[PDB]
Amino acid sequence: PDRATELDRQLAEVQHRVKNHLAMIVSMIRIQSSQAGGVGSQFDSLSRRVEALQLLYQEMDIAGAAKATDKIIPLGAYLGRIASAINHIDGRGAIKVNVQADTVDVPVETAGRIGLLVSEVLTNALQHAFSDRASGVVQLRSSVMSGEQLRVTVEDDGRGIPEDCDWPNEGNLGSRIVRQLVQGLGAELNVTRGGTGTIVNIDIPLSQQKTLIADER
Ligand SMILES: Nc1ncnc2c1ncn2[C@@H]1O[C@H](COP(=O)(O)OP(=O)(O)NP(=O)(O)O)[C@@H](O)[C@H]1O
Ligand SMILES: [Mg+2]
Repeated sequence: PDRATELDRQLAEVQHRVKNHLAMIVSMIRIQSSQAGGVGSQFDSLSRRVEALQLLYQEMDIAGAAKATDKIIPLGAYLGRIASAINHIDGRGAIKVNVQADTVDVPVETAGRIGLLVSEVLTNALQHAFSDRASGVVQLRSSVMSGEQLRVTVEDDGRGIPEDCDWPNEGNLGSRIVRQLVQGLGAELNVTRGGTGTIVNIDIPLSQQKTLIADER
């Protein structure tokens, strides 16, 4: 409310370095922020999505300018700060959140897509997986494998995604975000259900990111 124009300036700087669905997504977030004008943003996932984009802006600011295809964003650092914010706000006693992120530099567009992705899925774990549970575990992993394949995992031991619900093909706004960003990353998403929990795995080709980013231009 005192940072409205500054927040908007940051989200615009992000917006003007990205494209396609991602750029659109940032555009929406910018508008919705101003409408509430604060705060205004905390009662739903808006605050969370703003924070993912601000944390990304901070990484860009530190990294300086470079070609859209240049690997300049430290993903592990960025995902760690997303995860920390989420467990701090949306966490709860008796719920353990482990975080294991590899050191890897990626392009801005790649980071933004993955960051929002992790925000969506991880929030989902803490918000939904433990409704009726007294204790739980969430694990976030980000592992570089062979052939520049990055695997991002979010694991619950909680309640499980309802069977009728075929997330992320079905769901609320979060599910639509996830499907778009996965597509923009050239990635593959998979989900595993049950009362033993929800396991989400996104396989991302970091080798193909340069190609994706330049095709958008
Ligand atoms: N880890 C999980 N464990 C249990 N249920 C889940 C989990 N993730 C998602 N769900 C369920 O799937 C639904 C769809 O989630 P989603 O598409 O992200 O929308 P949402 O989280 O409800 N609202 P939004 O803030 O926009 O994401 C949720 O409402 C939950 O009922
Ligand atoms: Mg959600």
